[PDB]
Amino acid sequence: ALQFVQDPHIRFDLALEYGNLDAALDEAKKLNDSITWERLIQEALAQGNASLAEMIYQTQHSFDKLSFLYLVTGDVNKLSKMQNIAQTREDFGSMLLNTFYNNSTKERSSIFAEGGSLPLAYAVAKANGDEAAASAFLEQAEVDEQDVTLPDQMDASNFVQRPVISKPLEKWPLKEA
Amino acid sequence: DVFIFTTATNRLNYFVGGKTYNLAHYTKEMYLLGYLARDNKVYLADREVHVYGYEISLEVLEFQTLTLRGEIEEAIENVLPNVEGKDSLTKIARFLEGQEYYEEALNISPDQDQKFELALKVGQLTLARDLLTDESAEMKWRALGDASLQRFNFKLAIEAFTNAHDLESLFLLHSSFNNKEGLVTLAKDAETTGKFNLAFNAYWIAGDIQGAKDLLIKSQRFSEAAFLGSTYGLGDNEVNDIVTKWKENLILNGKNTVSERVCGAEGLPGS
Repeated sequence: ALQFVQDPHIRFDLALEYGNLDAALDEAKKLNDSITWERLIQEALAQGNASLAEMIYQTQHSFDKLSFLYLVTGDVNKLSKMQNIAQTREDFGSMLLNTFYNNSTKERSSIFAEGGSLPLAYAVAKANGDEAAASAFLEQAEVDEQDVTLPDQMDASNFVQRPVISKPLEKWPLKEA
Repeated sequence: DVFIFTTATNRLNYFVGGKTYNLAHYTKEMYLLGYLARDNKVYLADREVHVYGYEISLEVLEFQTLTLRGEIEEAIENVLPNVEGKDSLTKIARFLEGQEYYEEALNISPDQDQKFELALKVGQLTLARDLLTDESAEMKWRALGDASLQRFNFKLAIEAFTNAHDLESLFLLHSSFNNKEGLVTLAKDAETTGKFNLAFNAYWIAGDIQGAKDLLIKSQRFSEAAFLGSTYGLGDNEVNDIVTKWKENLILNGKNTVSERVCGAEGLPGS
């Protein structure tokens, strides 16, 4: 019966204490406070409710945090859409972050390209054996192709863990209690 | 060919090849008297006829005349041998730098700082490195790393950024060249520096799940550690320990009721 409690801020406080996330969101949507949303998200994460955290993240436009959640959550799919958003938004730091999570080194080399760093675009294509585009970079950069001092050793990006599960885990398992 | 002159503002300047250089400035109206090749100095005088003399380098003036005329080699082989002291050499060096002649300026300059800087400009990377020891300036090692990376010399960039302790740039290199030990070392470094995001990403690309997990735990982000753990098959025993800590933390924060509703690896759909 929080509906009748007097102050919206107090209602929010009680919802959180009773672990009532549904009521907390109602006070959150209205109170539309930056600090409030942050406390709610923190409460969602404490219960393992990634779905809610995602919800609050989208509306509050915190894409990089959205991407990180899709990562630990195994939401391979949604993780690409975050690329299209970080792209159509001019944020190289982000379109690049999603490639660290997607392990899409082909996109990453390309990102470094428009990113204004041919040397890195090259470094990626090279270590990942994409000999084709690597030269196109060298060419496009007017680089000797023989003065390119690579490190003693390289490796393609194969050390990255993969989703063991099938479907993303939207909420963590909780008892009826 | 070089016009020396006094200004209405009390300055003693000289003009050559369209350029104007300051020699000095006085607190009284000065009037140019003349130049004595013998004493190698200009002479001025105020209204009350007090004579002043300023020493100029005829060699330096001539070196400049030639350079701005498109005859620098001529200046380097004929005038430069008669230039005395490094104060004059440094002048010519900084004048040459201010003229895009980085190459030759590098050869003339006695000032080590300028040399290092000039070397980067002309791509003489090796020379530059072999010009910095434990030369504090991490800001110089970075400048060196950037220079090297610009000229596709990754091997050197990697060394520069490492000594420069520039974790952002080093991460771009080790992550591109999938150097697992570099990444893992950088992460630990990032943690020490509070660079929590960088650290996680370093551990991630390195494939160091265990490192990434512990990072999340040291930040009291237990649920997230649990997601990471189960999503990337760490194992039920493993996942359950994270859950146990997640639950203990909850109780320490007074959320006992929520603490007891949290399931272990069992409740996770098809482990």
